Amino acid sequence: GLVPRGSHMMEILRGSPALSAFRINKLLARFQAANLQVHNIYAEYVHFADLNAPLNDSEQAQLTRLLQYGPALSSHTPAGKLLLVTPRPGTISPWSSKATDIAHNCGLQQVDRLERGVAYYIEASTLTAEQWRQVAAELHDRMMETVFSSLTDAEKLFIHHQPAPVSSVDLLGEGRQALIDANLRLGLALAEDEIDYLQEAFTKLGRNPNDIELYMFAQANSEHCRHKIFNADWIIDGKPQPKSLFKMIKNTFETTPDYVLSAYKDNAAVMEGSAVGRYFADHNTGRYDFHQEPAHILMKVETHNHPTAISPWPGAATGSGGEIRDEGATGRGAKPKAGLVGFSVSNLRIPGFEQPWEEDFGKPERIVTALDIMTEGPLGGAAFNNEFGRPALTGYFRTYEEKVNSHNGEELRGYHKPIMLAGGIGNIRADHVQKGEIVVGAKLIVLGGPAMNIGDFASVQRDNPEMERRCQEVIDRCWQLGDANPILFIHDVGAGGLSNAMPELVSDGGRGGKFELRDILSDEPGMSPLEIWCNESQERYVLAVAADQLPLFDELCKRERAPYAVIGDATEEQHLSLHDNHFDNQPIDLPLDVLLGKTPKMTRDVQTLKAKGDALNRADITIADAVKRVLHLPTVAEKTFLVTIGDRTVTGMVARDQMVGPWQVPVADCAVTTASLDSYYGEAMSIGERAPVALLDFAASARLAVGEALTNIAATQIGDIKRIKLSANWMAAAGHPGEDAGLYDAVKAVGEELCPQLGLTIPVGKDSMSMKTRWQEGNEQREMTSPLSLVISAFARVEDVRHTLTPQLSTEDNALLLIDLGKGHNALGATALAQVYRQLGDKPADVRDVAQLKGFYDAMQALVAARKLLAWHDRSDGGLLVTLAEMAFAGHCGVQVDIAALGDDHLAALFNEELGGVIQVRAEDRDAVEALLAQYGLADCVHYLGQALAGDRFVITANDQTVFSESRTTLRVWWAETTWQMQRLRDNPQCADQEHEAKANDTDPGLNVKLSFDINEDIAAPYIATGARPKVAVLREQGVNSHVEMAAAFHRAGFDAIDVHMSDLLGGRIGLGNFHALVACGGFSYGDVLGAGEGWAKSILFNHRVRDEFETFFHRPQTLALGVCNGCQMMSNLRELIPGSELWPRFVRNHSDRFEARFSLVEVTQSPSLLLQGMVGSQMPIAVSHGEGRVEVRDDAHLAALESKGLVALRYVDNFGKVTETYPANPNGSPNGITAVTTENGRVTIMMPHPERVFRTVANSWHPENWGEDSPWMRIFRNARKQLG
Ligand SMILES: Nc1ncnc2c1ncn2[C@@H]1O[C@H](COP(=O)(O)OP(=O)(O)NP(=O)(O)O)[C@@H](O)[C@H]1O
Ligand SMILES: Nc1ncnc2c1ncn2[C@@H]1O[C@H](COP(=O)(O)OP(=O)(O)O)[C@@H](O)[C@H]1O
Ligand SMILES: [Mg+2]
Ligand SMILES: [Mg+2]
Ligand SMILES: [Mg+2]
Repeated sequence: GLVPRGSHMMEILRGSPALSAFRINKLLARFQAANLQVHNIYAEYVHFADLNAPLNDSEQAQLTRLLQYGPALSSHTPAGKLLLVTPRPGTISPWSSKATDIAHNCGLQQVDRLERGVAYYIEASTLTAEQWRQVAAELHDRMMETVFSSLTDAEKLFIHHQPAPVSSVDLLGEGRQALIDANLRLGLALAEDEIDYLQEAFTKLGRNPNDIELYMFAQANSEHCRHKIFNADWIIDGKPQPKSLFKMIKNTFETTPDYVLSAYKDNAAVMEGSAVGRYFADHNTGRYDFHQEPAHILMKVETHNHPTAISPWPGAATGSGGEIRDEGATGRGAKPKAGLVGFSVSNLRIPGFEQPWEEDFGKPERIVTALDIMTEGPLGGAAFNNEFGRPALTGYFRTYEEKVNSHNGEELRGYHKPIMLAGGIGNIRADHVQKGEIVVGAKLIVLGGPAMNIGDFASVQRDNPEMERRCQEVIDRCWQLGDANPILFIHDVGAGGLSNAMPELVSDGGRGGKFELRDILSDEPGMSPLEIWCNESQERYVLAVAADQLPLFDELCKRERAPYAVIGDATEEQHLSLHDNHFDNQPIDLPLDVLLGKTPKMTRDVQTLKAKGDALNRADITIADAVKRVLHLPTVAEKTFLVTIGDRTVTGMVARDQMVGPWQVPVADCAVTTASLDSYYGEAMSIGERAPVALLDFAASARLAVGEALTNIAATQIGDIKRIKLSANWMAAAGHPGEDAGLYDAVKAVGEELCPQLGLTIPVGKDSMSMKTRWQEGNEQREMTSPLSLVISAFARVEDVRHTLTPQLSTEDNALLLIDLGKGHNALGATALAQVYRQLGDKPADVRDVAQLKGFYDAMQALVAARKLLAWHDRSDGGLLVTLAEMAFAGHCGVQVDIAALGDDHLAALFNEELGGVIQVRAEDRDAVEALLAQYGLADCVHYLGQALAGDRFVITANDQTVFSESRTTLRVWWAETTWQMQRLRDNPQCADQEHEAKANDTDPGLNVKLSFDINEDIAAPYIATGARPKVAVLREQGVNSHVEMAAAFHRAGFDAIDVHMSDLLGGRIGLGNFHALVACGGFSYGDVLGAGEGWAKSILFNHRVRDEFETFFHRPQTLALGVCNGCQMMSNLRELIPGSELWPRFVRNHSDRFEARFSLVEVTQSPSLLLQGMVGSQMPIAVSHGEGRVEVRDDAHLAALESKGLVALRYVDNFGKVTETYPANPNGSPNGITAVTTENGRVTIMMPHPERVFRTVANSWHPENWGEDSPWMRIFRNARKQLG
């Protein structure tokens, strides 16, 4: 590769086989389905290096090297037709950006840009050009990639472009017509009253508006950016209204201002946290230390809906991503702590798993199917959360698509335009909650990555998390500076891009701002001022720093490799200006208010509509078929396929994840994180949502939302109900018949009543008002319309993280006491039973007693505190039957209950979705727990069901009449089928199957322990007592996300953790010659591009000074090096620097071809490892979270030798005890369960699971009842102390 390409040279570098066997097999499988006679097919990755200069031999080889990664699969000689798949031209992909990073960090400056593509070699050769476009169509994403017929054809990808000039709308010379033409041309979606405004304003000035100015205006004054509906004057049925929607939401903050530090004036809301030890690396000493101070909790939840319907992955990625910017940009700087995903789609209709209630209603040719969204969507947001470094600990997933007779007659009600929810929490320093003032002359910086044109087709987003991580560390570095925090005011970049972000900043500071277009970083020179000021690129932040703090900010950013650029100054005169240094002119100039200009307030004059709706027909319904159907509804069925694709262990403060009990059943009601690594205080996240009800009663749906949120979060020690702060996210189809009035009534219901009545606040929200899709099916039009979808996300301050409860039942003497808040209304309308039978029902569940709901909370709070309960699980989708079934799955046992005291309607008793739940109290405690519940007038609601027994019998009785009797393992399996099925079409079929097939063996003993040592014996204490703290280099490369907890572990082990960034070595600041203990940390170094750990390791291996530095470290006679996750792969590529590491394997893509976030069970095997000393023979579970941890040997003899030399320290074992290679007891698929090896002298030990994330007992998903503060994994670190003398 060296063919003529502009002022550059493009080089073609052949790579490794792309599609991993089973995929190719599925490819041809799908080819036959379209009558395409495709015999064989071979995918091969091919790299393209755009060079500005030349590479000498040594450099030419160093490049070919960086480009050898992935699984060592067998190579095929090209045969048949070639079909190259590259990203669409005029687009730079995340792979490219991250991959190109690596090149530069390796001294290859000649490498201008690296881009990758897949080269398909197909053998069918008997198809018409027609049949070929089809073959092509099956090989790329029409929304992101494009096919080429020649490898050389990829030159079009690196075509340089000239900066396009700014154009101007001729108002003065053409009249108002010009505003009309430009309105359609540029598609500004401007209303009459607004074109009027612009018309006048520009005549007052006396010059033509510049397309850029006009577009910026369009953005700043759009329904989304101004939230016009939510601030309109209302008129319901001829009677005008008093408050708007927002004012009614604002009501909850006027009535319950308690614990709120910031609300309705930032990117998020902030409430009071607790007095914990904030751990971070000191700025001067470069040493992690605990800072005993208040750590406050901020919360936010956003909705990236439409862009998700177009291109799912980008949709969800930039969903979590946007929310994370808000969090980070909250106040004067904060740190995201955890997060919650959420989805709402139409019927899946999984091929060969077509459910009884599913009926194809067609869909717009221009969007993607519900199943597609549910395959690519989850992977996108998960991709971002994982790369970035925040655990996704709770959420929801709902499907609904039915031809239901609702409020506007009979229509199609679903989610063809999906709800893509992404929100979470964070911790903010006390003295930072408030934005500082922007002093005149403040440097207006843009912290983030180079812009590209992103905001038809322009709904296809881009995601580069590793860029946001870098930015996050820069935020961090800043708030960590205590009072020296340079960020006077930070804000996030989102819609409208900078053309809204920057003005918005200077305005929230009562300033103006003169900017310079050519100072802004951009990866596409060809852009126009409009395109550079209004492009909605990702991973960007805006902030203002005092001029004399610029040196510090620069040095901080550089060290983190997070780019930034000063683009303007703060002016005293309210006035925005954009100077172009290339076209020597000024694209923007106008008084600030001219933009923030207003016309009439919206006024919606609507009418009410209440669905008549007929009572549920019971012809096909039978208790038995009901149970079988419900357990098959996506909204109810096990969600393993959304839980495990996203990390739930990072930060090492995950006290309560989705997985519950020894059997890891994903039935956790809320998520609980510890506020610090040295405390038992924390935060709690729950999610309330019941959108179908809105198709029968708008107020009910809204109320039930707050209800479930509460019932889901109740089994957590919080105290005063006023500690819970709600975020209301409103999804609706404004304009659709009656939905409008229904919205107002529902908002009134929670805003002006339910919430204020309980003591609940709503400091954060967001609103989507177009949840309906219109398209052409036949010669007639079809419309899919969403119900009033309110999604309440609850956030609270946990008092004692140790007292949280889960659904895991106990076999000891017990009582299953039902707390029916429905007061026996047992409604069946708008339920899972109804949906599953293609109906809407008669009357839906509703919050019956406002006082009892709080009574329920106070009651539960009392018990949680007193430790009277053994288990908890609220009632929602699928009612009591599903709540009891799950508790039986979670506890892997049986239930013997009786539902006679619940009424004759046994169907309604088991499937009523009324508020409430089931508590499992010890037997000897029944009376007292019943008496307490009585004190809160709840005595009328409580009913005794029965007990939980050891077994497989799930029996529900009614006196002496067996209402339903089945095997708990049979149900446990049906419920899982939905997730089993998704995994099949997404992950490796073999794995999806093995995981599902193992759920069938009732003899699964679940996670169980064995301890070769005393996990409570602190063999470090003697050294800690001398006060001498050995220094340990806690190594991190750009992209790493663990480190903080890793330091906290060595720290507890008596060490003195130091923050050492790779830049710290390459820049010369720090030297390894001073450390005796090194540690490569986990994360997504360079986003894993060019291979996980690869770019990180090769960045060392290439630079001679740093190379030497490291080798001289391992060779020294007194060192110790550790390498958890990511940092395990990094070191494994430094075999050439580490003594005693010849037999070491290479870590590659997991067999399942999917990231695995699991709590897997390992066995400590014999090995030289000094880090694992005295733990040999032990068996405890560990935090497994990686997508490239599979061991790979050259051949049998290699593994044969590796085993034989005994370099294996950790192996996976099934819950029985034997070493297994079966999924997912052995997640990655490593031979003989290997996930850790060592050196011959045991001084260096690399592994894959995270011993750091679980050094605290409370951070283990499940763990034996009697464990202390420390977990068995703490030992590793204490070993490093001892060992180091
Ligand atoms: N309908 C609403 N109900 C409650 N709070 C709201 C609502 N709309 C907005 N807010 C809050 O008021 C503030 C600003 O609205 P906003 O349009 O959300 O900018 P943003 O969320 O900070 N950043 P971005 O998502 O990039 O536009 C935020 O703190 C919101 O959480
Ligand atoms: N989209 C999602 N992403 C991650 N976890 C999810 C998602 N949807 C549901 N979950 C998790 O699945 C579990 C069960 O979901 P669900 O039955 O809706 O819970 P609940 O009954 O509490 O409403 C919970 O632990 C929840 O956090
Ligand atoms: Mg739910
Ligand atoms: Mg629940
Ligand atoms: Mg549920």
